Amino acid sequence: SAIKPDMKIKLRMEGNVNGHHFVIDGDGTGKPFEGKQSMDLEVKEGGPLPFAFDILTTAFNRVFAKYPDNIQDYFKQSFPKGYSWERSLTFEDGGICNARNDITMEGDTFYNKVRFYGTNFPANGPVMQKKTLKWEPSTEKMYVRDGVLTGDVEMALLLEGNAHYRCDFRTTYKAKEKGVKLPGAHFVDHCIEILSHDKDYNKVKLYEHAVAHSGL
Repeated sequence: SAIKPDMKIKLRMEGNVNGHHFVIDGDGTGKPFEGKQSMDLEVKEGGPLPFAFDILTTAFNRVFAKYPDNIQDYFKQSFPKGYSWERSLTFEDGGICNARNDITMEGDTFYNKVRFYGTNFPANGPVMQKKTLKWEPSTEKMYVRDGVLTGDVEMALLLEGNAHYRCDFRTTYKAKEKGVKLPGAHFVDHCIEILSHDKDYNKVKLYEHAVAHSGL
């Protein structure tokens, strides 16, 4: 009821990957109940980025996920006050990232304050050499670990040369308001796509479709 069927999205990301500093702005719309969102991104500082845009893209809100009536929707119940998440990304060649987002809502707009820090990417690796093509579609497993709603996902970045480059996501999610009830364990299928880009990925349009389910 706080959440409307059509919502706007405003975003700023600040960050640092292998010592390279950057600022990216986002402006988007989505449909919370249909699990669908898209966003226009614009690098404001630090471009052209010297690393694969793709590592960033899952950091640019689990409110945009279609929940059936039989799974508690922790994210939609967190509003208007909102919620935050923190995520670790562990890549198979030793690259590591920590991201966080603090999400708030004013009227019909979600505001997102995002931080992204990456380190230990090898200079000869697919991320620093810009050899990535896309994330494969994924299934996040949602469960409770020590009172905290936790999502794990085994992700795969398709590289040039038909190889995959693997990484493990762990995200913890916390409602701002005390006493929003935790859900039971469940799944969310995701698909994320770059729809269009310019030469150095200074402008990117992004799309995500997500659906919650009980595994059947």
